[PDB]
Amino acid sequence: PNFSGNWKIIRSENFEELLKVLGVNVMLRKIAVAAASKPAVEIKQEGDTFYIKTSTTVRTTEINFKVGEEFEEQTVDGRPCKSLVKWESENKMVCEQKLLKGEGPKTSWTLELTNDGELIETMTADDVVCTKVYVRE
Repeated sequence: PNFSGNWKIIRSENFEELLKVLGVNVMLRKIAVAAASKPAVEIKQEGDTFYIKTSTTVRTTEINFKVGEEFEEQTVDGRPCKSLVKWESENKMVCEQKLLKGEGPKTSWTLELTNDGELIETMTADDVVCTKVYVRE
C-alpha cells in the first residue's frame, strides 16, 4: 500500500482521443503523445501525504497534497481546478476536481497499485476515460 517510487510509463490507452473530444487542437495533441512528452512520475508517499513530480523532456511539475485536504492543480487539458482526493480502498485513491473559473466537463482521476506493483492511472472527462500504466524503475 506504498505508492513511493520512480514510475515509468508502459501503457497508455485513449489519451489522444480524450484530448480530441475535449477540443484540443491537433498540434497540441500530437505534441502530448510524442515520445518526448512521455511522463516519468516520481512519488514520495508518507501515510496520507503525497509529493508527486512529473517530468518529461521539456517540462516538470510538482504537486503536494494530503488525502482529505483540498489543493489546486490543472485539469487534463490545462484548466485550473480545486481537487480533493479520498481513499476508495487501501490501494486506490480517487480525486474529484472542480474548476476555479467557469463550466466544463466533469473531470476526475484515480491512482491504484496492483499486487504485482504496476501503478494504474485513469483520467475521466464526462463519459470518456483514458488509462495509463507504469512500473517502478
